Amino acid sequence: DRKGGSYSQAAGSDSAQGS
Amino acid sequence: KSSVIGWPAVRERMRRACAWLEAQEEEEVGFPVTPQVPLRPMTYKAAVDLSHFLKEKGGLEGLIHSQRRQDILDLWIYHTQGYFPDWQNYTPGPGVRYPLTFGWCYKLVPVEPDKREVLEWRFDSRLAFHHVARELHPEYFK
Amino acid sequence: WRSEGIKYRKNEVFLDVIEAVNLLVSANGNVLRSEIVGSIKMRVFLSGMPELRLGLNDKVLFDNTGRGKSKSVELEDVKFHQCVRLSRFENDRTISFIPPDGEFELMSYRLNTHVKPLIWIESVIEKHSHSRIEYMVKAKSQFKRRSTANNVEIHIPVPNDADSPKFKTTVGSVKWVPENSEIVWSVKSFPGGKEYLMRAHFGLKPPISVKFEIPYFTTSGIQVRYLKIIEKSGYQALPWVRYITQNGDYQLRTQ
Repeated sequence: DRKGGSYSQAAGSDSAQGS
Repeated sequence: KSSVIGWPAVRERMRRACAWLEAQEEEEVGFPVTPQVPLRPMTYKAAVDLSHFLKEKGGLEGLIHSQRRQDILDLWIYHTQGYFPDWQNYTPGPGVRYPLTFGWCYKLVPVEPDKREVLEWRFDSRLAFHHVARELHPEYFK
Repeated sequence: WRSEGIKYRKNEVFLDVIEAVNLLVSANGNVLRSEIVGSIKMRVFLSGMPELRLGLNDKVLFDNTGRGKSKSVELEDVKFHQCVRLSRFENDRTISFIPPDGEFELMSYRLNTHVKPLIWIESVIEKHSHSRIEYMVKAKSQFKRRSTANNVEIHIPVPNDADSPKFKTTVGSVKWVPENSEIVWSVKSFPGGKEYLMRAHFGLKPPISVKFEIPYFTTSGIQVRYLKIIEKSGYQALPWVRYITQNGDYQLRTQ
């Protein structure tokens, strides 16, 4: 509903591998 | 958590997985994203939790690992729980293949009498406290 | 670039991942050029003097990390905004930087693909010399049904002397632009996996070009997996992210 669309929140680390 | 109980439909599919031809699908281009939904890498907590739901309800244990089967799992988790499907990688053979994702309590063990090498998913809670992949290969980590 | 003493009531970062689809289709219906040219564009609002890291799903990075067997993006002609440390990218694939304040562009990349063009256009053309001309064009959206292009504009050349335009179309709107010797078919909202038809004739060589935007989409599969922020103070900071595809240079040849 905004602009080029709405943002999604992103993660802060590669929890997949360490962190 | 009950949609976490659309797992039988996934497990079902996970199983059973002058010449005939594959029906090539018509491909649609691109990689859509659903609008506000957060996508993150798999987490220790989720991997542990997922692990356990799986060992309970069954179907993963000693099922035979092919990448085709692997992938149906990953997409399932990607679509329902929003974790990028890069986490279910394992350490290379030959041998037992170890999770690269700390918290994922399944490893790939080879097997002979029932039949490169063939493997099956097998549950190990020790994988939860001992990051075997990292010490086998710190090269992959940091 | 960075200076000291910056301060916000709320610490956040936004990333716009923007991909621009290049196309050249020869008159025959065969593809000369298919290319994605992307950039990552950032609005930064971060107090103090933080330290950023950008995880992408980067084929190499995955290959070196035992994650190779995963779906990735093998991404060419990579070039970085200044503040990015390369010594780290060179060895690690790590994207490491102290970001400027607010709007700036973090990186650019290129891709090659032969893959169905997002929007396909066939125009058939019947000309009766010195008498009249007819246009039957069909626009077809070849991307996922559940996505939707916006503000799609199709530009087709008509002859610098044609007159008396007439057209019909089930979806959208067609107009004459004499000054550019073109007709312009504009569909405001264009769902994927669809075929639309517009008819035009007049009376009595540059390519058909289209313009479109697709939110919540990429053609490359590029994921921004995470963005790490370190600042000395216990810092509560949130990154935000969107993907946008758009046309850049997209043309069907005509003759």
